[PDB]
Amino acid sequence: MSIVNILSVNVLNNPAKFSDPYKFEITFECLEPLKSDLEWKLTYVGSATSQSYDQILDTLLVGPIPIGINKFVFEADPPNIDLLPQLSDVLGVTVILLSCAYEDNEFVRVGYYVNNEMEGLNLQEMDDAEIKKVKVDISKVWRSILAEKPRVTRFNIQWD
Amino acid sequence: SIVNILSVNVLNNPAKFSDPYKFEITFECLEPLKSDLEWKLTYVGSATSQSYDQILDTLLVGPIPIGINKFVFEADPPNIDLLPQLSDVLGVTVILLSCAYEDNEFVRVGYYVNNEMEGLNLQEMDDAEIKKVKVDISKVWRSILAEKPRVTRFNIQWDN
Amino acid sequence: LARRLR
Repeated sequence: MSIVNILSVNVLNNPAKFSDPYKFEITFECLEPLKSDLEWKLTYVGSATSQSYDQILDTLLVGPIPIGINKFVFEADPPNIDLLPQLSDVLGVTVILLSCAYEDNEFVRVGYYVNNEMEGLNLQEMDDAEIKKVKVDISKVWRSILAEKPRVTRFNIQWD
Repeated sequence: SIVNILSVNVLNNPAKFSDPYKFEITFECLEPLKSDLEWKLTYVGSATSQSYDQILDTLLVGPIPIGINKFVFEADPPNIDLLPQLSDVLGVTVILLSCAYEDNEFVRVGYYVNNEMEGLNLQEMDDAEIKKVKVDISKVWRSILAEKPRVTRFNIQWDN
Repeated sequence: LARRLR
């Protein structure tokens, strides 16, 4: 993925409330001029088994991209909880994927595990039925992104 | 006002009814601003009520530098699914481009839009014929009257 | 300039 290289990714606000927007401070380098914008995306992955529970949180277009170091903050909306079979689906470990595409071709993806806990509950002491049925106050749910262990994947693309 | 709109150009005009809108917007920002600008395009389907307004898209843009800024706001076309008859898209309708800061609208630019269908002359049809004619949306063209904007400005608080 | 659609 030769023209754009991500140098650094920092989560500004961590841990945070589940409903707090995500803030990712991203530094990259642009080695050569580009015709088009970079398209950044953040994806919430709600189930580890299937993709049915993926939500695209926001997509940010940035350009024009100058040569050299670029830094910006990607603020993204929180996940929607309206469609879940139960609110406790937000609890425990979920995943968020930060990715960037050029002309609709993804060239990098940075994935993170995220721990999610609710004030007053210890999920390790609860059985599966208890977890399914517990009343979740979303206002008391905190996420903590495991930002020191990114999974980084790079995809060769065509650029210009 | 910290923000003054200098120019609005419709890039693709005339266009098919279903083609996304492209508004190229130049503005000046006169002082630093903490927050993004929130741009919105609203389709106004009826001259008598707001019942047929559609918010086509809302775009957050920022952070905003001092001086001249220029960008393209590409917005979805109107949804036709809910209309009592498809001929409601024909004839003159309205489009409103607006910007807000921290949820307070500070400028609105309105345009009349002519809409015609290949093969039909609406001036020769009585009202019942217009109501009943079979509309092929793929033959419907819009023409935004973009040299005659109605411009309204509202005082807001900014970062004061 | 960064642009985010709602």
